[PDB]
Parts: sequence; C-alpha cells; structure tokens
Amino acid sequence: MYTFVVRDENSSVYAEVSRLLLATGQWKRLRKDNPRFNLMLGERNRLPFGRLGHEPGLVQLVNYYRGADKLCRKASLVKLIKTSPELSESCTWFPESYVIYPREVFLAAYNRRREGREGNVWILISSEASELLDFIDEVHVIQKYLEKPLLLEPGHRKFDIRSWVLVDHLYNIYLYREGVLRTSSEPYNSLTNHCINYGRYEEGNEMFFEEFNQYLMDALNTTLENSILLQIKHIIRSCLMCIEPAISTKHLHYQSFQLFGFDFMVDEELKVWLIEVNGAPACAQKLYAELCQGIVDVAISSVFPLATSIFIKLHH
Amino acid sequence: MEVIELNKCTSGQSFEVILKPPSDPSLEEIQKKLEAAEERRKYQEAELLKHLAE
Amino acid sequence: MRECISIHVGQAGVQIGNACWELYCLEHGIQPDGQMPSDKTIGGGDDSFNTFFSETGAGKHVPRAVFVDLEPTVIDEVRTGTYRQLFHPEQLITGKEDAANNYARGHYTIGKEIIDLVLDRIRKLADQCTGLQGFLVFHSFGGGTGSGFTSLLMERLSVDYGKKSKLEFSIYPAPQVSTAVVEPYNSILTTHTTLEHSDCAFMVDNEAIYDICRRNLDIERPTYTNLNRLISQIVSSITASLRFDGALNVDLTEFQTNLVPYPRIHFPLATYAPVISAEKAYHEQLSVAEITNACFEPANQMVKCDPRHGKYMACCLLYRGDVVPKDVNAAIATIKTKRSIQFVDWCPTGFKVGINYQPPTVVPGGDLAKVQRAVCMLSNTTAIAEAWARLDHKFDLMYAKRAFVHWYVGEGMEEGEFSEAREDMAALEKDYEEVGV
Amino acid sequence: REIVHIQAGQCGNQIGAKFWEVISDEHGIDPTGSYHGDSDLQLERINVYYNEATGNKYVPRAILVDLEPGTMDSVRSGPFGQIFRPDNFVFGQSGAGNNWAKGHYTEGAELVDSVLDVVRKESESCDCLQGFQLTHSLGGGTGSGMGTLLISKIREEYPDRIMNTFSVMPSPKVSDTVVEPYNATLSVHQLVENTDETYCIDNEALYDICFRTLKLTTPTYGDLNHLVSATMSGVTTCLRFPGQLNADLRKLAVNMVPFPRLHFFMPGFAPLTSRGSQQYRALTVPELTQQMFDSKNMMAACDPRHGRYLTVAAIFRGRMSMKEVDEQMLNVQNKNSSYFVEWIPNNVKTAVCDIPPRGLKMSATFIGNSTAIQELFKRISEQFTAMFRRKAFLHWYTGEGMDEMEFTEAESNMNDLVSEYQQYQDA
Ligand SMILES: Nc1nc2c(ncn2[C@@H]2O[C@H](COP(=O)(O)OP(=O)(O)OP(=O)(O)O)[C@@H](O)[C@H]2O)c(=O)[nH]1
Ligand SMILES: COc1cc(-c2nccc3[nH]c(-c4cccc5c4ccn5C)nc23)cc(OC)c1OC
Ligand SMILES: Nc1ncnc2c1ncn2[C@@H]1O[C@H](COP(=O)(O)OP(=O)(O)CP(=O)(O)O)[C@@H](O)[C@H]1O
Ligand SMILES: Nc1nc2c(ncn2[C@@H]2O[C@H](COP(=O)(O)OP(=O)(O)O)[C@@H](O)[C@H]2O)c(=O)[nH]1
Ligand SMILES: [Ca+2]
Ligand SMILES: [Mg+2]
Ligand SMILES: [Mg+2]
Repeated sequence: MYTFVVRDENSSVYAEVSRLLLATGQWKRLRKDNPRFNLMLGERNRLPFGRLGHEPGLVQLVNYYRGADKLCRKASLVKLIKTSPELSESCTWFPESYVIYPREVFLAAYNRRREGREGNVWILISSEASELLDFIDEVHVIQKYLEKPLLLEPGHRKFDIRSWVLVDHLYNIYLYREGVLRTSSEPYNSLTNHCINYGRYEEGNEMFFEEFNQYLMDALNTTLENSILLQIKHIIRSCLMCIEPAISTKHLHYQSFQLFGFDFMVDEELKVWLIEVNGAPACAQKLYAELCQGIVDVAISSVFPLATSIFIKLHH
Repeated sequence: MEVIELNKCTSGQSFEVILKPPSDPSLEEIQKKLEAAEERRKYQEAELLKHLAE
Repeated sequence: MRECISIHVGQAGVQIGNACWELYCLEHGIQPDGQMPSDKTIGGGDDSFNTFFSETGAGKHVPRAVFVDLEPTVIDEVRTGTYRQLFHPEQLITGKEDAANNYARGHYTIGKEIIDLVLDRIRKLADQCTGLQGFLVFHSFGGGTGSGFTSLLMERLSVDYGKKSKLEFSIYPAPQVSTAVVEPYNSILTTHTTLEHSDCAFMVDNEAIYDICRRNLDIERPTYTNLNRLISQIVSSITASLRFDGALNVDLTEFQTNLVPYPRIHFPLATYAPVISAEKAYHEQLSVAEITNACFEPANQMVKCDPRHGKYMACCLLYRGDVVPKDVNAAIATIKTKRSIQFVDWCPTGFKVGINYQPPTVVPGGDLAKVQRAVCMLSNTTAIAEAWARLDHKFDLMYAKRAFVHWYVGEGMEEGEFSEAREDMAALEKDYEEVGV
Repeated sequence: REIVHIQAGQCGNQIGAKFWEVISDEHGIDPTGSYHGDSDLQLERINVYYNEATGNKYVPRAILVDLEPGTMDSVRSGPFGQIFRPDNFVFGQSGAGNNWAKGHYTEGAELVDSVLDVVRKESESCDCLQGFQLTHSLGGGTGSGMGTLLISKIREEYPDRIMNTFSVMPSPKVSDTVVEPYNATLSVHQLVENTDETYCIDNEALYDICFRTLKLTTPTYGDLNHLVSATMSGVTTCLRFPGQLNADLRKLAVNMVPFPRLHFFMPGFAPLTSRGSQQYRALTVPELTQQMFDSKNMMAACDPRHGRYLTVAAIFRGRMSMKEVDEQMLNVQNKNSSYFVEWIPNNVKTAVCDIPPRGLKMSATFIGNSTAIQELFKRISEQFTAMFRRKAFLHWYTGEGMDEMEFTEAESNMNDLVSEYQQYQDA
C-alpha cells in the first residue's frame, strides 16, 4: 500500500488523480498533516519543500518543482528569458516584453516604431504609452500585442493553443498528444480566456486537434505537426531545459514532478509565440480522464509501482 | 575571475577569488532567573507535601 | 599565538571531542602519552599547534580541553581509554545523575549545582593562556545536558569572558539515531537561549552524517563511532587553520568576519568531499574539480537542504592535500557556468580559499580510506533555514497540545519560556526568509 | 542506578517470585545466590536488581510484603525462596480479607512502617537509586489497599524518585470475590496520582491468551503468571542488559508520558509461549513485529484499533539484523499511521538486546501508551456502578471506617481519567 496526502482541494486535475489512485486499491489517502506520506499533491502557495524527504523509510514525491515559479509568473518569466543565455536575449519566439513597476527600456524601443509607423500596440490594450502605463499604477508586464494573429474561418476568429506538459522525476519532458484550442467566438477587429457567443462554431469554444489539423489541411495545405507543433516542441524543450540545473531533483532527498500548461499564439505567417507558462493548469473536460491516468502512469506509478502511450517525449 | 591576496608558506597557500562585486545579561540577572525557577520548584514540592499531609 | 579552549558538554559533545582529540593527536604527531618528538621546543612554545595544546616540563602535550557530563558513564571511558594520560583528571568533570532528556532539568535544577565548578576548571585553563581568543563548545541540541547545561554555560562565559569568541559544534537531532521524543523542545529552547551568546555555529544533522555513512561508506547500521570519526574529519578541517600555518581563518574572530556578516544568521553549512570507504578495493582518485563540484551536491552536506533556493552571504573552501590555486580557480570557473550560485546583492560573489598541503589524516582501522585531496566547504547560505523550519514544525505539533510540557514546568520552567523561544525562532526564520528572497 | 523491588499480597508475591526466578535464570544466579554463568554481560548491570554479599553472593533488592503469612511461606519454600534476604520478609497475621479498606486504613497501617524501615535500609546502601518497582493486584486487599498506601508513603519519603508498578487488573472470568471492582477503583485513584508508569496487566487478557491462543482449556494462576513473568522480564530487559540506549526509569517516563495522569501502558509479548512447551522454529523479524502489535498478544484487554497510540516502546531480544528490525518497525508505523497520533512525531522507540530469554532465540516485548486503555477503566467503572447504585457490599468497607463519599470520589476520578483518554483519542 502507498500513502498520499491532498493539500489543494481546488485542483480538478489532482482531485481526478487522487480518485484514480484510491480506486486502484493500492493507495490510501491520509490526513492533510500526517507527515508519513509517500506522495504529496501539495498546495499552490508556500508549499513546505524544506520538509520533504526527511522521513526514514519513506520515498517522497511531490507534484510541484521548487523553483519552477520563475517560468510561471509573468515578470519572472520575462526576466528569465531576457537574462538567461540559453534563451539568447531576444530569441525568436517570445514577444518583446518589459518589466515596469507601479520604464526607461520601454520608451527607447517603442517610440522607434511609433515614429516608424510600424504598428505600436503593446499590452488593457492601448497604443499610447501613457494611457496604459499610468493606468497600471491604479508589478505588471508590458508586451507587444501581435496585431496580425492567424485568421480562423468561418468566423474570422482569434485563438490560443494550450499544450499540457508533464515533467517527471527523471526530467523527462512529456507533451500530451491532445492539445486544446481556445477560440474566440466573436470576430477580430483590426482576449481568448474561456473565462470570457460561446458555442456557435464548436462546443464550449473548445476546438480539438483532429479538427484543427483538418482545417489546416483543407484551408492552408499543411499539417498541424509541420506548421505549428514543431515550434511548440522546440519552445517547451528550450524553456524546460534552461531551468533544469536549478530545479532538477536528480540527486535530492525528495522528488518532484510537475504538470505545466504552455500557452501559444500563432500569427498570420504561421509562426508560434509563447504567451505564458502556467504552473497549476486545468485540463479540458473531454480530456481529463486520459491525461490524469497518464499522470498516474508516468509520474506516480513510475516511482511507486504496482503489480500506445499518450505522450510525446521531447528528447534532450 | 580576479585573484587576490595570495599568501604562501611551506604548509600551503591561501587566496581570495572574486567574480562579481556587490550591488547580554549579567550574573545578577542570571542568578535571579535561576532562583525564580528554584522558588517555583520548591513551592510545587511544598504543595505536594501539603496534599500528602491532608 | 592565541590559545583556544575546547568544552565538550553531555554525551555527544564528549564522544565527538574524543574522536576529535584522537584525530588531532594523529595529525600533530602527538602520541597517546602526550609526547610529541616533532616538538624540539621542550616545555613550551608559541607554535600554531600550541593553540590547542599546552606543554609541561616533562615534554607532555595536554589538550586545552574540558569535558563535562552530568553523569559519569561516558567521561569514565574517557578516563580509561587509549588517551587516559592525555588529560589531567581535573579536566574531566562528571556529575552523578543526568538530565533525563529534559532541557529544564539540565539548565535549571541539576545545572546550577555544577556550573560554578565547571567555570573554575575553565578558569584554571584560562590562567595558562597568554592571550585567550575564546572557546569551541561541542554539544547536542537534543540531550538534556547538551541542551540545558550548555545554554547555562554559554551565558556564564559571556559574562566572565565578554571579549572572547565562542564557536559551536552542534548536533541537530535525527530520528534514525534519536534518543528522546522531546528533542525538538530542547533544540528550540537551547537555540533561543544561546543565540546572542554564540558567534559562529556549525550545525551537523545526524541524519546527514547517517546517510553519508550508509551511502558512501557501505555501513548498513552506523554506530556512534562511525558518525563521530566522520564528524571529526569535518571538525579538523574547520580548525586546522587554528592549529597550522596559514593566512586564512587564523583566529576565531576571522570565522565571524569571513562567514558571518549578520550576527543572528551565524550557522554556516559545511559540505565535505570525498568520503570514500576504506574497504573499496579499486578507487579512482578524485580531482580538484570533482571534489569541488561534490561540494555543491546536497548529499555531501552536513545538513540536507537545497542551496539553489537560497542566497549566499559567504563561502570558504578548505582544501587538504595535493591542491594548487590554478586548479581551484579552474574548477570554480567551470562550476559557476553549470550551477545555481546566487549571492545577496550586498555581498561579493567570491570564494575564500585555504589550502593545507598535507593530506587528510585517517585513524588506522577506521572506515575512511586515504585520499590524495579533500575539501571542506563552509558556505553561509540561507537554505540552512530548512532545518529550522523542520524543527519548528515538529515543536508546533507537540506544543499545540502541551504534550510533555509538564516535565519542564516541573523542573522550575514556565510555559512562557516555551512560547518565548518559539517566537525567537519564528523571528530567525523570518530574517532568513528576508535575506534569501 | 539501582531499583528497589516490592511485592505485596498473594498475587503480588506470586508474580514477583516468578519474576525473580526468571531474571535470576537470565543472569546465571542459582538459588544459593552465586553466579554460575558464561558471560560478563550477565553481571554488567547486575547491581540494578541485586546487592553484593560476602563471598561474591548476589541478593535481590526485593521486599516481600503481606498481611497474611501463607503466600510468603510458600515463597520461602519455593525454588528460589532462599535467595531473598530473610530480614526482608515483612508480614502481619490477620490478613486483609479482600478488603481495600483493611489494606489501606486499618490492618495495613499497623504494618506499613515496618515495611518502610526495610525500604529505607535497602535505599541507604544504594549509590544512585532511580526508583521503585511494585507488583500487586488491585482486586484484593493487601496488594490493592496496602500497596497503594505504601506507594503514597514512599512518594512522601522519596518524592524525587520514580514510582513504577505492575498492576494486575481484576476480571469476572478470573475473580475471587464480587468486591474486586471496588478494590480496583479505589486503587486506580491512587495509581493515577502517585505512580509514573503502571503496566496494566489485565487478568481477563491473560485468561483469553491462555485459552484461545495457547490452547490451555483450564488455566491455573500459574499459567497466567508464566505470561506475566515473561512480560516483566521483557519490559525490564534494557535496565538489566547493556545496549546502545543506556536505559533508565526516568527517561522512559519522560518519553512515554505526554500528560502526567495518562501513564497506563498496555504490555504485549511475542511469540506467545506456553509453560514447558518447547518452541522449535525461531520467528522471523517480520513475524515478531506483526505479532507484537497484534491485539491477541496484549496483556490488557483493549483493542488498540479502538484508540490511538500516544507513545510506543518496543524491545527485541536475540541475534538478529537491526536493519531488518528498523525496516519492519518503520513498516508498521507507515502502514497504520492512522493509529499513531501525528502531534507526537517519532513516538515509537525500539531497542535491541543480544541476549534472548530462556527457551527462545527471538522475542519481542511491547509497551504501548494507547488511549484505547480507557476501555479497561470503563469496564471496571461499569462493574463498580452496578453494585454501587445499590450500596451493595458497602458494609464491608463502612465497618472499617470508610464513608460513601470516598467511593463517589474514586468513581468520579476514574471517569475523569476515561474522559481524558477520550479527549486525546480525538485530538
Ligand atoms: N553524532 C552523534 N550524536 C550523538 C552522539 N551521542 C549522542 N548523540 C545525539 O545526542 C542527542 C541526545 O543528546 P545526548 O548527548 O545524548 O544527551 P546528553 O547531553 O548526554 O543529555 P542527558 O543524558 O539527557 O543528560 C540525540 O539526538 C543523539 O542522536 C554521538 O556520539 N555522535
Ligand atoms: C527503562 O527501560 C527502558 C528505557 C528506555 C530508554 N532509556 C533511555 C533513553 C530512552 N529514550 C527512549 C525513547 C526515545 C524516543 C522515543 C521513545 C522512547 C521511549 C518511548 N518512546 C516513544 N527510551 C529510552 C527504553 C526502553 O525500551 C525502549 C526501556 O525498556 C522499557
Ligand atoms: N502579444 C500578444 N498578442 C496577442 N494576444 C495576446 C498577446 N499577449 C497576450 N494575448 C492574449 O491575452 C490573453 C490572456 O492573457 P495572458 O496570456 O496574459 O493570460 P492567459 O491567456 O494565459 C489566461 P490566465 O492569465 O487566466 O492563466 C490570451 O488568451 C492571448 O490571446
Ligand atoms: N495473574 C494472577 N492474578 C491473581 C493471582 N492471585 C490473585 N490474583 C488476582 O488478584 C485479585 C485478588 O487479589 P489477591 O492478591 O489474592 O489479594 P490480597 O493478597 O489480599 O492483596 C483477584 O482479582 C485475582 O484474580 C495470581 O497468582 N496471578
Ligand atoms: Ca614546544
Ligand atoms: Mg547523558
Ligand atoms: Mg486471594
């Protein structure tokens, strides 16, 4: 029997996972503060990483990577990309982004394109620097709004892509084969959060990958793999590998795995851009069972065994 | 980077290497605390002996 | 030449001191009888080793050391051991019945009956010192004696020698080798009462020594002897600068200067490589670079914690054996590229290096093999606060119920002292968290 | 660090005799008091229970106490009768008639100072006396009433020493008289307040073990006492043989008793051994560890699954791998972490001793401070109230000076004890 503890009751994903682990009959859930756990589905905030891996006779795993927040908070993510050499200063796949605290770097580059007539619409989206900058004072990230998003028809709709990525204790990088396409139901006028019509063109403003592949073929004469997914695999891999020496638990007294959500926007020229990385992502309702079983298979049961895969290994 | 203040001798050497620059109670009070604990201990002992006398 | 006095308190202190003084005697070529032929200056001197030994008219070299246990069983083995002639009887002070794992019995009740005698033997040592610089105090956090009588002794030394440095070698409690359920209580209490009295403290988590023994020495069930021989290697690394020629960490003041910029944050992490089994038949000798790089693996630290998620305020490397500066700076330049080493903005990202050409000395019939080169790193990283968080959480679990509290109150203590010590610890964790994020 | 042993009453003296028999065979001391064994280990801590006499003879530090002469004449006639210091037989003549009042207020008051004189004369010749050990039942009169009187006196004279009792609890299955629930309840009031550790040996449990487990159809008191003496040797192994721990009464108390009145331990033994029946297959360490935590091996009839362990101490005896013992112990705690309180971290201590008990190559003794012990006290409380609500059999006590009030107070204190144990069962 294995033992495990839940300490984030909001996590839909790890609710799923704890239910699966229970229904294997080889896992038992403990009281939230029993230290004698094999596995910690831990909190989102102030997770007590200094307490793991000090229980004699207990292999401990946790579903978060200490340090990963530096990829999953807008300001720190931008910082990391600019400052780290693996990301090469201005790499090709991040929008121009700046940290301004509620300024000098923003003006120097932005006024060049305000003078050069090239579209100067950074992002709460405005074109006058003062209008949004002074408004933010009422930390924020100032990013270039890609004014040429990809046209999606019928409907002329803007969209974003979420891919779910699992990093296991060995630092394998697994991309879930099913990604999601969060569509905007209303057309675009020269924000796609499902939290903000809905349902006209496809169920719940969620377009899946088989469907989006067929659209890309029929409309644009290409494959999802070739046009978009290669760039997505390149970005996921470059990001996770920049921070590997800072977060890897290879020689540690406890072990980390973590599920990440990578958010991309594709422009009109079929180039892929990284919006944000999320450390606590929510799966799509159709995909919950499959992805959560995959977590159990490759992150949890790989360490705590019992007695074709749904992931692509991004090789490093 | 920059190696500084190297000192040698027949047992070894020492040096610094730099890579980046930067951006009480008295005896009186002790005896007071200890004796207060003493009085508390002797008082509890007396409460015991009183209970036993009852 | 300024003298240093060693004080070993309770069982852990006494047995670790044993291990250290035997190692020191092997290192300085001093025999089990107190004779050092190496010493041509007969009867005295002001040599570096004289920091730790005094000389008699009969050529006997005598530890500037006092052993102090509230019960006689352990110090009596010191009295009938291989090194019986080494110590003058007065140096070995023993009580009669112990502190029963109770901080308050060791501090208050049994403590006050022996504190004055200890202080007078310590003054008998101090009066044979031309220029005392301070004391090295060896003790456990979790014992009754090591906890309570140590904090009492520390307060008194502060008053009798207010100008002398005091360094701690402190054993942090680990359930694998544990002796009492209340050890978190004793730990918090003694830390809170000793803090302002202690200039630099080297913490040793019995968990870390234990796993090091099992993993790197292939010993399934480490005894105290294994743990203490290894511990004395690290201690000797840390004190060799006081017993030998060099320019780095030459007095106890320089330990605070180089390692402790803030007085409260005075717990430097020790890391030590290589720990290689004497039973390993074929062993490949590790390079300067391999052992320097081992210094940034947690599995070699005296306390398991993750320095990547903290900041550095200081960093020393003490090498012993075949080492040369060019190889050290080469290893450092390699490591900075590949590892997460962040300092505080108000400190220099730099390393203070100290090299002693003579390889680490090993006790014959031990578990450690000879190596051509070893290193002991002393880093003041905020990540050591992980130990405090652990301790404090355990303390909180018990204290929420006042479990065992009555044992303390029953020796004269007040519940208030518990809450006071815990608030001090919470402060300490907050200071660490501020410096480190 | 010497211990002074004291056995009082019929039951007191029988289990005590069996204890001294057992550990005297362990330490290689014959009935004439001479050492005829094969290891220095057997003497390294012989001072804890024996004094040295002329000619290198060993004499138990044991005071034998009764209000009747019968049982103690039986002890003298017994196989190890001659090993006891004759001066240390202190007896009255009238008896206590299974009556707590007689033991505590009338017949035992006459005798108690004489007992205390023999105590004193054993303490004065003790380099550093840790404390006292009492064996007695709680359902009769001498052991119950006079034993608790003695415990109160001794606490008066030696307030800073450890008081330790092995206390047989009464049960209707093994019952001499209907007034045992009275004698026990009065007794528990005393034990709650003047002892640091009390091993709750329940006669019910001993009977069930003898019946169900050892397949003895009609168990005597001798069989029940074989079990008690096994458990007592096991519990005291660490005082009597040297280990990594360097064991003593006070540190055991500190480590076992989070709250002063909750100091009543469930003992257990494994493997369960019938008298004389030889055990040919030694047990594996997993086996000792599963059995030792089995309810069928508990000497107090409580179901440990009905409560939570506050603290646990376990003692393994024999040549075995300490690695495997740690593995299995950690194993039990981690597989049943529900039944161990989480607000006392690392609340299970394990010691080992190389020397095994006579007859076995592998054995394990268990000392549990579980809240489930409330069951035992509840049982006595029920039996008590069933009579007391009709003031039945009270004349035996009021005739000796006692008043109904003292009974109501005793009942009330025990019900309080049950409430505390319950309080921490849900914390
Ligand atoms: N590393 C190491 N730890 C030890 C040694 N001896 C005891 N300990 C640890 O010390 C802690 C308990 O402190 P002790 O020194 O044994 O207690 P004490 O100072 O002798 O205090 P009392 O006996 O209670 O009066 C436990 O956590 C043990 O793990 C030792 O020789 N080496
Ligand atoms: C007098 O007899 C004995 C004494 C000792 C003992 N002696 C010295 C220090 C100790 N620390 C702990 C000890 C340490 C940590 C947790 C503990 C204990 C005890 C119970 N929990 C939960 N136990 C100790 C041990 C014995 O059995 C394990 C024993 O036999 C019954
Ligand atoms: N440079 C850019 N060009 C085009 N759209 C952009 C953009 N930067 C952000 N967006 C849009 O902003 C929307 C929401 O902003 P953002 O990426 O900061 O949070 P999010 O989409 O990941 C949801 P949440 O913040 O709740 O996790 C995205 O759906 C995306 O369409
Ligand atoms: N296990 C065991 N229990 C006993 C023995 N003798 C008596 N008892 C129990 O002790 C109680 C009677 O106490 P007893 O010692 O005979 O009374 P006392 O001698 O006047 O103090 C009853 O509950 C009996 O079941 C014995 O030899 N072994
Ligand atoms: Ca000299
Ligand atoms: Mg001790
Ligand atoms: Mg009878």
